[PDB]
Amino acid sequence: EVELTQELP
Amino acid sequence: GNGRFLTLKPLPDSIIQESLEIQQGVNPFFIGRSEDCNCKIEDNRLSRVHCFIFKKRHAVGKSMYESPAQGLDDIWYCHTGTNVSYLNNNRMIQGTKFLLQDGDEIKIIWDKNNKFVIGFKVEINDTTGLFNEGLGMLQEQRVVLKQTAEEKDLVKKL
Repeated sequence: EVELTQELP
Repeated sequence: GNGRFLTLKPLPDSIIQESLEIQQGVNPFFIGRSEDCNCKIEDNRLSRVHCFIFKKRHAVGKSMYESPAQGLDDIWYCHTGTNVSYLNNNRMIQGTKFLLQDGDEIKIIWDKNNKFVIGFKVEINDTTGLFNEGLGMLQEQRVVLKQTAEEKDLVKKL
């Protein structure tokens, strides 16, 4: 269950 | 065409080996993880609506002596993802627009350490009265523009 954006550095 | 104008095909170079076709009939074309987007691309790195393409009527200032396109249409690529997309050689910051020239390779997500490499190939199949189709409008050679309420408004009703 995921619902987030993996914002990269 | 039966409703297709631009073709964005996630090439093998990208973790995605699929082909997306912007139905000229749909403006603007939204892309992202959430199926809500006209285009379906799910990458945990990008947002539900990483980016969307929008077609607009191309028009210059004047036509002194020389007669430009006069008033045709041009496809624009809008980005709203946090990870910022990359078009050919121009950076796409959340809230930017870019011209999509026939054969435009747009990078949706790129990670040097994560090795996460994405990119779609834009192939104009149908030309809906395109001033040309997308050659770069001369002089201005691939330049990134900023997005406004107009673009944000389209996604607002996504």
